[PDB]
Amino acid sequence: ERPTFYRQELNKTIWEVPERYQNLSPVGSGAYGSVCAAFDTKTGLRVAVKKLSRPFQSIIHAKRTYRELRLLKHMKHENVIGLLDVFTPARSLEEFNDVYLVTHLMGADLNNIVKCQKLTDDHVQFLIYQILRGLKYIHSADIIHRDLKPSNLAVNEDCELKICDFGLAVATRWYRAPEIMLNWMHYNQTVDIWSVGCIMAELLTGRTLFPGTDHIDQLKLILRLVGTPGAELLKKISSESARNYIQSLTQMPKMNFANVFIGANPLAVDLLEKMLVLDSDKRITAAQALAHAYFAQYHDPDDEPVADPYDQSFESRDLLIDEWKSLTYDEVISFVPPP
Ligand SMILES: CCCCCCCCO[C@@H]1O[C@H](CO)[C@@H](O)[C@H](O)[C@H]1O
Repeated sequence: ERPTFYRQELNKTIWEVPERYQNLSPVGSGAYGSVCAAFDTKTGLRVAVKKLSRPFQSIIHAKRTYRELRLLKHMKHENVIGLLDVFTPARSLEEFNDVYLVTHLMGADLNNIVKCQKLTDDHVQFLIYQILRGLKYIHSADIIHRDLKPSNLAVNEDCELKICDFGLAVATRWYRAPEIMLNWMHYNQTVDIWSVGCIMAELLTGRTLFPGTDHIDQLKLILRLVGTPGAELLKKISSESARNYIQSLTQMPKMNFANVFIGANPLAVDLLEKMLVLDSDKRITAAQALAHAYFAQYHDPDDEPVADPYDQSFESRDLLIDEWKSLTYDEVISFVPPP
């Protein structure tokens, strides 16, 4: 039943992994934990193996460990990072102290693609299509990503793409929706559509759309493009101080995006106009965007699947270290690899 493990001292720690994984080599350390590239001798795939850092050091670490494992076990979609394997060298709950995750090693991210390469329109369509397809799936599980940016988009050779998080793929601020920088505290899923808009603009032009030096500059750059809030939007702002400030602003009109994205496909410009709207209620959804004529060559309504509902009820629970550890052990033990 149980595999044979082998011991190895790497970044600065012991790696104990099943002997099916060969030729470990470090590719990234820090707040994620710690990650090695490896060859999965069973499947002939290159994989990434992540050893979680200090997984059960405190209540908060332990709950984070649980959260990450639960999320990754749920995602079963071609355009979202998934779990190939999860294991521990421990034989029982009493000795359970280390957790390793195994995912595909896609060989790069969209940062590396963006300015080593000037993208054709067909290839922009393909990249954004795959983002939106993965996002439809994530949103259907009632999950919001909140941090979509090029370094969270893994890409291989053929520019097949997966949405990532937890380090498994310069400034994050550049892709954030305005309402996050205003500390809104209720978010629509379409915060993620704003970020897609920013990413798409950049694939088209080869430049960051809103390269703010800080959150205030970032907002200034955004308003110059989309204009200052209209009355219809102002009706939905409950914060007195935010209304006051916005009202102090000298009004500016929406720019016509055709004048900004010069020479882009007219359909891409249209789609951009529908993503980069200040009012989150009026942004196109991932589902609706898939059907936009810009993606006519890739869209198939019968092959854009949705997710099973994801039980987030644990986020509201306050438990002990050993309880979060036990729940995590349960999830390791119940793991079933994909085909
Ligand atoms: C500088 C002005 C920035 C205004 C940002 C406007 C965000 C508008 O989007 C708002 O998002 C909220 C939360 O997702 C929703 O509850 C509101 O109904 C919606 O209007």
